[PDB]
Amino acid sequence: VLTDQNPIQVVVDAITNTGPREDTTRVGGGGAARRQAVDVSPLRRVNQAIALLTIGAREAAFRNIKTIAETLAEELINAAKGSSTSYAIKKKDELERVAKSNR
Amino acid sequence: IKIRITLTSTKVKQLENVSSNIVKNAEQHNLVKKGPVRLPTKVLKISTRKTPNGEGSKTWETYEMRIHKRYIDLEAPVQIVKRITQITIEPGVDVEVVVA
Amino acid sequence: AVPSVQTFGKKKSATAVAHVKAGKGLIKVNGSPITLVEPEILRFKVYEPLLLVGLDKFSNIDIRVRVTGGGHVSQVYAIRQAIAKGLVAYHQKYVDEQSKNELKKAFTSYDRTLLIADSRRPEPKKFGGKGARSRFQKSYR
Amino acid sequence: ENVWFSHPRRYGKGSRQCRVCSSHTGLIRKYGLNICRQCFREKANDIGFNKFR
Amino acid sequence: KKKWSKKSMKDRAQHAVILDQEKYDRILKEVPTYRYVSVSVLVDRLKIGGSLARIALRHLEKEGIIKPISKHSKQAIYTRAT
Amino acid sequence: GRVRTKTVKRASKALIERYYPKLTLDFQTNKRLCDEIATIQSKRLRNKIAGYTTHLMKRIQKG
Amino acid sequence: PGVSVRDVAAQDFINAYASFLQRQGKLEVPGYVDIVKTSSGNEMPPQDAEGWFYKRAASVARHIYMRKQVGVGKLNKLYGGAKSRGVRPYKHIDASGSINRKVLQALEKIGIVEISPKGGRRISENGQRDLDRIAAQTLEEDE
Amino acid sequence: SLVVQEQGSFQHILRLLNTNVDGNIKIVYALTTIKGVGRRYSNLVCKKADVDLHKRAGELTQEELERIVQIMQNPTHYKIPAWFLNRQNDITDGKDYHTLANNVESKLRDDLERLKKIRAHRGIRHFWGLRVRGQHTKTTGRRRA
RNA sequence: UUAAUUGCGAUAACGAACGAGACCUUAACCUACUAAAUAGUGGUGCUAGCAUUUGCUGGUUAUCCACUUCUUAGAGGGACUAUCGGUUUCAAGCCGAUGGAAGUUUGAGGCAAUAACAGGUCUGUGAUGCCCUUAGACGUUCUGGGCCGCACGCGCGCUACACUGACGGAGCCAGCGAGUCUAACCUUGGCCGAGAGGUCUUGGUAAUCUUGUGAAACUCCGUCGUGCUGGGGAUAGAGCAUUGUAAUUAUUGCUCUUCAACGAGGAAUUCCUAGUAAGCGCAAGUCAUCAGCUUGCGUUGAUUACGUCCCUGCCCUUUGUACACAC
Repeated sequence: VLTDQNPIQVVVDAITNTGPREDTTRVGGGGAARRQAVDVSPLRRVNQAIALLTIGAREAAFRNIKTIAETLAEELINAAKGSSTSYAIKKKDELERVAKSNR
Repeated sequence: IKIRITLTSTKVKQLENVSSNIVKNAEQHNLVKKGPVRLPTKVLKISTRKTPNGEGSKTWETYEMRIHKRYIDLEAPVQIVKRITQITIEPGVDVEVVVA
Repeated sequence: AVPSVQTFGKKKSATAVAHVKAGKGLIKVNGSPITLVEPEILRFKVYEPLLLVGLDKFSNIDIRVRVTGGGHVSQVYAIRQAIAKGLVAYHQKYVDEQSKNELKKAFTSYDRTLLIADSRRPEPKKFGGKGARSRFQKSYR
Repeated sequence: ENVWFSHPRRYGKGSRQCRVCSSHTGLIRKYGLNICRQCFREKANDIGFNKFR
Repeated sequence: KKKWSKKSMKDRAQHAVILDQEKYDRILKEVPTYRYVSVSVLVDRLKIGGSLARIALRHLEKEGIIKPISKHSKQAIYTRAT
Repeated sequence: GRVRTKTVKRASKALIERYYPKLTLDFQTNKRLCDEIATIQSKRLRNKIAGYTTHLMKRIQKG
Repeated sequence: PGVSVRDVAAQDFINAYASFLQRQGKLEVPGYVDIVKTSSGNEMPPQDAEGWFYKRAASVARHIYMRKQVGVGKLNKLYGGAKSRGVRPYKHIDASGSINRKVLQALEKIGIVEISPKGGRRISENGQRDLDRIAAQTLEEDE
Repeated sequence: SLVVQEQGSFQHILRLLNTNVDGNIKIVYALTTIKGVGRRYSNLVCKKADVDLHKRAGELTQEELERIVQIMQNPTHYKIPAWFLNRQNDITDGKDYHTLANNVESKLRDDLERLKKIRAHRGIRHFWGLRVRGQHTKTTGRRRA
């Protein structure tokens, strides 16, 4: 009913935008374990996008009057169009920022 | 008359050979008969701790006793009814006679 | 002799017996139409085969499904597998074997599980745990 | 002594007791064999219960 | 034990259960141009009570501008029919 | 978990050494002759023996 | 061609039966309705005072029509539910035997449902006729 | 919507049956806010008074308030089956009495001091501030201060 | 190389034995050899709703025909990686695709290596050895108190922070599980209550009776609706009761109330590879009476696992040792 373009298309655009492409892995380092900036995972990209959208929708839908359906729909549209406000996309870009910082 | 032989044993081999010899003698005697109706096998389970005292891992064991019950319903003269009932008697298998 | 074929769809415990015969072209479950069980979701799920194959193949065929066992999803899955197998048996026994083959090809192309019954039978539970593989808790002190 | 056994023991652990060792603890009422679990472990093979799983 | 808090004032919403003409005309002139309408929409974009929002939704739909897409409980969706 | 036990391997080899021409490369006929050409206490064990027997016939058929 | 409560949706048909029975008002209500909670597990009584007894009667009568022979214990088991037993975990609890028995008696009095042999109760001829008439009214009103 | 004058009839906190009640909720749950009577008795009283539940708690008539007053004064005079009440076959007389917000606490204190005076095990437990209903106190009831 | 001293193989070893496998059950696919008024179809013995249109839903035995292709059965059939590619001193093996039940020994269990704990159990014994008591004894007549006193700390768990929820109404789905003979087991009722209980046996020596165990988050119309609320019966006082010759320091169930914690819950710590995690429910065990426990089953169902030893442990080999009650 909103965003009258293709609904699966906006869904997939949100998935790609929220899918993190640089992450951090625990490197032993020696005593002080560090983070290592690792690129490359398409399956993990889509997996993390789905997980991020779901947990953001449920965090929005916890303890409030708006129902999980409209919270999830708003999160999907916000992530698809790009607003730097949705919880999934903020977490993804913050993880990206720390990954590039410790890169 | 509608007599009935029902057998409620535990040893499947003796159960099956009792049934087989009964049906084979009936077939060779050329009577009218109903097939052996074979009730579901009833398994008695007892679940108990292996240990006598309470020490060790909480490990359990299940002792199972299997009971096989079959029955056959016949109509015949009294003399041959008693003949069929009293021949082919085997230890371990318990059989009894009912009506209708 | 009214030509009826007996198939059955299976699940964890849901058994659905399907009687498919030459009639007026109806589908009924427990004497009530498949179209009017009103789940609003499982209705479409059981429509799936009928929607994908069209009404060309149910001109004068009556299919009666008697269900017993399992939850709602298990029952509808048993229903769909039984009705698919019943239509397959009808189109093999009476309609052309070529028609049966092409019907099964379309069913497989839409989904491979349409033809194959699920066999993920429940795993028995062992002592020392609440479930099949889960243990209770390992407290040391 | 008429009062030596005046108090009834019609139920509880006074009624149920092991029929091989007079042990009041661990009895298996199931199937009416009335044998404590520790003795049933020993005698099950000849009693009829057999171990499969 | 410990209260695990600071004991400060919360949101303390003033969800309207009764209104007047000054808010009725505002909601009447606002219910257009609303692509998606529900109880949450009414409450958050109107700052009105849940019961009043539900009553307004029922009355507006009984008159008829918006049409429903889902009648499922806990989630009602209404879109204005152009 | 495809490694055969020494009993299966040795029984298959013994079958091959003394009945090479009597049996062929098909599993179904191999088992349907093995059940009577060797006494085994398990249908599954017969299946394993005949499967390895077929594998060795395939091995000999090329080298 | 062919009207039957199985062929009709359940909720709308039972609502129609409730409205029809409410219009007629000749069921000989027990009189202590509006004070009972329809069960023993509910923590809050029902909502409508003069209502819900037509609903319970329609439901029981339709359930009897589906089934063959059913007694008060079966009614209670059927209408029971999980009860919030505080900290102890939820358990199934039956419905109210008194209300199930009294709605059976009311159906008996109105002739919708009658005693049957071998123990139990069966949907009566006129009760079945009225039920199918209400269902057919539903098919005529919706279509 | 329905227009009611912005008079003193709307107050942020009001008095009802010697307690304080905030409106903007259902009348039945406002009655539940009264100490000693809860949702069950409130809904029973409203339903037997035949006042519509879907109606709000804004307009209530003087005859209706007197109706509720008379119901609470003489519930048996209003044909109530006498097992909904919270004091069955009282020790003083044996009649059925329905408590008020103050009456319930006074009655509770009266039976508490009665148990203490009679020096039962229950009275001793209530004096000592322990669990009396036979609960397991070896690991529970620590933060009793 | 997967789980394997599992095998292929080189070789002072050859030939063996025990463990692993092999084996025995469990759940899966059988339109077959043989099936009963316990799961049905058409005429019928009797009858109703959509009508004189061909059917469904109903309700019953002796009045019969065709079958267990759904419950269960017994000489019993297949599945062994079958086939087709890629990879190798061109040797065992691994990785991908088909009717079909899945190609991680199909998944899961049972007993389980001449080795040892100075682990538990002398509270399971008319199994004793060594000491305790040897006619006011630990054998035993009756009354009671007690893992129910806590100042306190630690564990399997159950209910919860609720609008993916609580409640009210219409649907409402498993079987392996249990059952009176020297005097009762689970329950089918004419009457009363959301409750237990009486008159007779429809249930019996039991797939036919309880029981399709009509048992739960599961499908729809609303109320509560973010405000510490309707999630707490924690806690405490009023009445009915099955059991017990005593349920009083709620054994247990049902009618009524206060509001004390709860804004991703700190150091730490436990389980989870295909229907397992988890959620919810059912049956047996202990029982004179009640499950928050255990053993089994049923409903929905899991992203990161065919990877690695970084932590905790292992197995083999080499190695060092001042260790050998063995770090």
